[PDB]
Amino acid sequence: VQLVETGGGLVQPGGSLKLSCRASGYTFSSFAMSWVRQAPGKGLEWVSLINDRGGLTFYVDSVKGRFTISRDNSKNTLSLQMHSLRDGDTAVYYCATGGMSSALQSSKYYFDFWGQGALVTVS
Amino acid sequence: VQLVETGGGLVQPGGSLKLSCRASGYTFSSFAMSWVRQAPGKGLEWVSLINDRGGLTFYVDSVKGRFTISRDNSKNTLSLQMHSLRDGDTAVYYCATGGMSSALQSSKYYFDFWGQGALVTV
Amino acid sequence: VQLVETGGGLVQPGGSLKLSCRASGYTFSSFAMSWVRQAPGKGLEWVSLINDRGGLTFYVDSVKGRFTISRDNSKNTLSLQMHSLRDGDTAVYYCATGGMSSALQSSKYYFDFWGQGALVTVS
Amino acid sequence: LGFLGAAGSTMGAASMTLTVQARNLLSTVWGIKQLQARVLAVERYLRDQQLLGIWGCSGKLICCTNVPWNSSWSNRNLSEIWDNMTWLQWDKEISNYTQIIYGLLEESQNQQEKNEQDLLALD
Amino acid sequence: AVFLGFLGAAGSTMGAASMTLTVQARNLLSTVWGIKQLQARVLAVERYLRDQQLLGIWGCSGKLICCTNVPWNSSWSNRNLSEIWDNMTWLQWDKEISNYTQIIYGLLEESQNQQEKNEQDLLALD
Amino acid sequence: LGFLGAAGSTMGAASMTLTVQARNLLSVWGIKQLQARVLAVERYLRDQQLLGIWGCSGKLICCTNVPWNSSWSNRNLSEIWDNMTWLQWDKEISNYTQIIYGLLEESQNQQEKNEQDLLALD
Amino acid sequence: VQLVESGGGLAKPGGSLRLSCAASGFTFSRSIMHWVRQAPGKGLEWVSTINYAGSTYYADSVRGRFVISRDNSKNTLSLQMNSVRPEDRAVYHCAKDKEGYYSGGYPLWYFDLWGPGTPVTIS
Amino acid sequence: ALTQPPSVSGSPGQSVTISCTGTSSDIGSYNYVSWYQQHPGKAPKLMIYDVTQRPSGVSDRFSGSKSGNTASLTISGLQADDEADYYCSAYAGRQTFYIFGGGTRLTV
Amino acid sequence: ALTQPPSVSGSPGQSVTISCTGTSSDIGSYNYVSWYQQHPGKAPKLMIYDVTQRPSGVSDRFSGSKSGNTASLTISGLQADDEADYYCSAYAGRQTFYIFGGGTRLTV
Amino acid sequence: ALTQPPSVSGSPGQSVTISCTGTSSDIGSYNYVSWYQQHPGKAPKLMIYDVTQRPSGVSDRFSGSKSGNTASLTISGLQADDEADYYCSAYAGRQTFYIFGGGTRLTV
Ligand SMILES: *[C@@H]1O[C@H](CO)[C@@H](O[C@@H]2O[C@H](CO)[C@@H](O)[C@H](O)[C@H]2NC(C)=O)[C@H](O)[C@H]1NC(C)=O
Ligand SMILES: *[C@@H]1O[C@H](CO)[C@@H](O)[C@H](O)[C@H]1NC(C)=O
Ligand SMILES: *[C@@H]1O[C@H](CO)[C@@H](O)[C@H](O)[C@H]1NC(C)=O
Ligand SMILES: *[C@@H]1O[C@H](CO)[C@@H](O)[C@H](O)[C@H]1NC(C)=O
Ligand SMILES: *[C@@H]1O[C@H](CO)[C@@H](O)[C@H](O)[C@H]1NC(C)=O
Ligand SMILES: *[C@@H]1O[C@H](CO)[C@@H](O)[C@H](O)[C@H]1NC(C)=O
Ligand SMILES: *[C@@H]1O[C@H](CO)[C@@H](O)[C@H](O)[C@H]1NC(C)=O
Ligand SMILES: *[C@@H]1O[C@H](CO)[C@@H](O)[C@H](O)[C@H]1NC(C)=O
Ligand SMILES: *[C@@H]1O[C@H](CO)[C@@H](O)[C@H](O)[C@H]1NC(C)=O
Ligand SMILES: *[C@@H]1O[C@H](CO)[C@@H](O)[C@H](O)[C@H]1NC(C)=O
Repeated sequence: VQLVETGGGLVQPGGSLKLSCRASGYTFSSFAMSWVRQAPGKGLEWVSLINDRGGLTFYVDSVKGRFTISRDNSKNTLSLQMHSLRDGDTAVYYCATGGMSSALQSSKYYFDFWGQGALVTVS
Repeated sequence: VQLVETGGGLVQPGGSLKLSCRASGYTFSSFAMSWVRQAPGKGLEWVSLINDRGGLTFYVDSVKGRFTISRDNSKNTLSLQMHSLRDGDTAVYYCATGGMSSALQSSKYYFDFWGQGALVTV
Repeated sequence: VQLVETGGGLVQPGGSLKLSCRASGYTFSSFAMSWVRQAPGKGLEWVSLINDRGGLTFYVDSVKGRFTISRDNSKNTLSLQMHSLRDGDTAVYYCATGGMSSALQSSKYYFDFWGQGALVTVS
Repeated sequence: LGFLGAAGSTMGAASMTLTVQARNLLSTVWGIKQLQARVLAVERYLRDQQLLGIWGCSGKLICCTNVPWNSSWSNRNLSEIWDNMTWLQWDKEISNYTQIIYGLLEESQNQQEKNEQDLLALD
Repeated sequence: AVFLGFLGAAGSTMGAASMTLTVQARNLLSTVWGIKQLQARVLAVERYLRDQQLLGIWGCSGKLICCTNVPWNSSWSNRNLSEIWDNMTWLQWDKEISNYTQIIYGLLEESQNQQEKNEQDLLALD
Repeated sequence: LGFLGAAGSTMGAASMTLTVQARNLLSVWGIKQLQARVLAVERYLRDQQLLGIWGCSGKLICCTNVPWNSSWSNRNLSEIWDNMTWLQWDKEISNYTQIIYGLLEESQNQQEKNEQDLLALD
Repeated sequence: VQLVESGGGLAKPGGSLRLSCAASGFTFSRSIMHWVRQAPGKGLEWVSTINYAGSTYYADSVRGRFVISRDNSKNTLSLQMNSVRPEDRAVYHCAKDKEGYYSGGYPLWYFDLWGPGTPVTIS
Repeated sequence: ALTQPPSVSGSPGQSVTISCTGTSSDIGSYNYVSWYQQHPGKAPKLMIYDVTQRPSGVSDRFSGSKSGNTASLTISGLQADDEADYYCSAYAGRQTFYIFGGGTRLTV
Repeated sequence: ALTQPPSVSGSPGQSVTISCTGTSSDIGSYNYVSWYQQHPGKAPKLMIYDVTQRPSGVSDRFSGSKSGNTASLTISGLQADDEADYYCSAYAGRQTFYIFGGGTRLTV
Repeated sequence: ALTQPPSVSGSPGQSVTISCTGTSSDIGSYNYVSWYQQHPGKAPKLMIYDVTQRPSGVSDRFSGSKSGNTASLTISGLQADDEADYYCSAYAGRQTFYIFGGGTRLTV
């Protein structure tokens, strides 16, 4: 399994940045996807979760009104649209597989497959 | 269109006071109404909203357990019953037409007409 | 009516106690039951309420995630399980009867029977 | 207690066996009569379901309403209805007022109520 | 009488006629000579159940007025709310929208409740 | 795709066509059709009555508060939803179907509705 | 519980007249109100009605000429009589409908309460 | 909590009033303000329920009332055996169920 | 509350803008940002409703717009009679129906 | 966030543990406390899922446990290649999905 994340690495405060990560080696539509970020000097913080179909999205309060998580199961693509980026949002972002599962699947309250990551600087 | 508040004056902290508003020049029962508070030295603050029929009432969180908004469409009267008035509630209270509409009407998320305002001192 | 608590009275902070209460002189299954706590130097505080059947339980916010109220209508026994007891939980606990009624009964928003409150010390 | 076993029970006790009666509402010479019996059973079942639909009680055996009880319909207290009366006696008592209550359930709720929900879900 | 007021709002505007939904609902259900009567009674039952099944499929079971998550397409009708609810009756509306009724019903099934129930299955899951 | 098209599909994939099967349950040579129509209606209503008394009225997928007993089937979710069809499941648990129905009647209506009846006052 | 008419009087064969009617003892918001006229040589004739929802019904002889309206805030019923003709001479009475079984606003036409009436003369 | 005056006093035979002041949601919204009499070392006994109702077995001397957001317990014919900590208890709703006041010692 | 710059000004006959800054849940999500003109001692008058609409009776010197999470009002052709406190009001959903900004004093 | 001890350390072939203590809602209410191993410059790897379960490809040296509201990762047979930042992650509920602790820098 491999997830390759691309997107810009530097935006001005108040700007807008989209990240997108392609997954291979597994069926994309069978797993929920999450975004997790790590500030350069801090630990991991969960940012967002999308289900396997894409109709249900959840966000950490600090970004709930600013970030949009979406997926396209026909292209095996996960993306995050970030508006109104704040100074507190500088971090390496990772796409990860898991965080939830459907009611017909075993519980998956963990992140199993992690991507390469991308560093986003706001300045 | 004319809206006239006919409210109270000075009330002690912890007391209660009811404000009334009379409407004329339009069909009262056709429009939603609201109360908007303005402290003597501050800007405008929305306090409560009632629909055109009077069955649905909404309040700002700071007054949800203290204020009651009601409307009698047979008397063209809007009223706000305030209980346990605190020091943070001294203000001019304006009644206004607009702020909501039915699902079969165009949106009216604005306050179309305003009265002159009752002065409530706690 | 006779209500007798048979629970314990001394726990260390962070420990857990279970207070049972026996009732007689009335039909147990016909009345809702409550626990009311009184600190040694304070007045009365409502802690929990259970309906007459036992399916609906309510708690005061200060104990909502720590205490469990349950009732066995075959053995005429009420009990309160208190986990993670705090120093603030030292009190006499009364297994008072009342606090709510079913929709088919008159409204019992009062505690009509009290008795032999258990004294619980956390220290 | 089986079908209608609670008929002699008080209204309160009888209200916990509603499914027992509900399950028994659906299930040349002797041929025609059998078909007529089947059609009649279906029509009467659906007439009751249609009324439950109109009152906003679809899919429920116990349905709470927004219509207040008028003391002219009956001035009895709950302890004299649910605890000391049967449903047959109650039906005998509420006969002249059944159509008034049904008309009020039809008008005061699930008509005005649905318009109110239609407006509340608007915002 | 149950018949009283039946279709009285037929010439009223769509808004006003929406306040009488129980009046037109309560009157929908109630030898070869004998067979003809049984067919009429069975048909009334079948039509009632088909409409209730459609309400179930759309997530509108037990409701007289049901809000959905299907956007209105201007290709179906480009009239505004005043033109539809205040200046038009339900017969005129039906005549205008009958060409799009099956499209709308298809969307009510395909575009929402099949997805809404599968999502609710996953929200009660957590 | 189509009526019973998912019959050979897994339970998971087959759960997406519930309306495809549900919409086909309602719809000499004279009395046979009348009896066929009455039979279709009675079978439909018996299933709808079961859904009603379980608190599942108006739903094709209905979640409950009845825990699954491993004595009914000890398979995990992968071997039920992804590696099994509904015909196989129906065969596997037919012996426990009435037990499940009884539990659904008891806890999903008789207890739940009285609890809701009490929560509407407190 | 009374109805008091005003307005009326003399008008030209192609002029207009306004009639008013004040309600006193009932709730002028749930009532269906009707203008009925009595010509000296014909007897009582129903003219028009307005229900509590604001929908109006007219007699064939006056439809297109008369407008019936209500203002709940003044407990007042009124009739705008346009293009009055010689056959319109009558005493005009306002009347309130007996409340019956819920009909969705459809009138019963049983005139529970009548006013004294106001004379209208066309010449 | 509800507010009650501490140390209400009086001499035998006189009447006394123990007030209990709450907010719009605790007392002003519901007629469910019960009163309890707790002697030192014993469990509270119910004296008043609803607003003006009295349990059987409780003397006529104990009479409750309400005005506005203030409840009051009037004890006429005060006896030497009435020395107790008196409490008011109001029903506030289904989120916060019961609110108790402090104790009022009837210093007889 | 919404953020507005105080003490906006310009010369007679010129144009000015008044900014209203909110969050994505306030201005960005809803196209219901109205503007009011309040003369001291008087009730506010509705000047702009929706993002771009004017009430009848309001002159064409007033206009509004929105960009991202910032809404603004533009006055073109300032008159001596335009000295007033201007407010923005945004619809912010079902939990918080209306949020007003601070008053902006306009001087000419 | 969860509280994990920082700058823990051990030596080759010995056992070390990393604790992670949370609230009754975050850890005490759900048996879903996973552990991750992040080498500097690389994305975190899943080491433990659920309280005690291991992903395929992870050796038996990494073993999870929980007692009360505290989770623990035991690394037995410590290797030089185990130097990494270790994180705990707990499922908190529907309103808050995942809560992470601070990183634990494990040295050898
Ligand atoms: C029948 O049509 C009339 C004429 O449009 C309707 O009444 C008019 O429209 C509304 C009420 O619908 C009122 O505001 C007007 O004053 C009415 N004018 C006239 C001249 O009637 C009436 O409501 C309709 N009635 C029904 C039962 O549909
Ligand atoms: C009949 O009445 C007796 C008491 O007289 C009661 O115990 C019994 O339960 C009643 N029967 C039913 C079916 O309720
Ligand atoms: C109900 O009313 C009856 C009739 O007066 C009375 O005897 C009985 O005591 C009352 N019960 C309750 C609980 O109020
Ligand atoms: C209905 O009224 C009649 C008298 O008109 C009366 O005899 C009868 O008992 C009433 N029905 C009841 C009380 O159910
Ligand atoms: C509306 O319908 C037309 C065809 O009538 C279709 O091409 C278009 O995509 C539809 N648009 C929306 C928003 O549904
Ligand atoms: C609706 O369209 C009509 C055109 O027939 C127009 O006259 C009317 O002003 C419009 N109303 C609204 C609210 O858009
Ligand atoms: C509906 O379609 C038919 C053709 O099938 C057309 O003749 C008719 O004008 C259409 N009506 C409406 C209201 O679109
Ligand atoms: C039939 O089985 C094959 C093999 O597993 C599978 O690919 C296909 O989707 C199945 N089709 C249906 C309709 O079950
Ligand atoms: C499961 O069913 C068995 C019998 O089949 C029964 O003995 C057991 O108590 C049941 N357990 C649960 C948890 O329902
Ligand atoms: C469930 O059990 C089967 C045994 O037949 C096993 O092969 C399968 O891997 C299990 N599924 C999961 C998700 O553990």
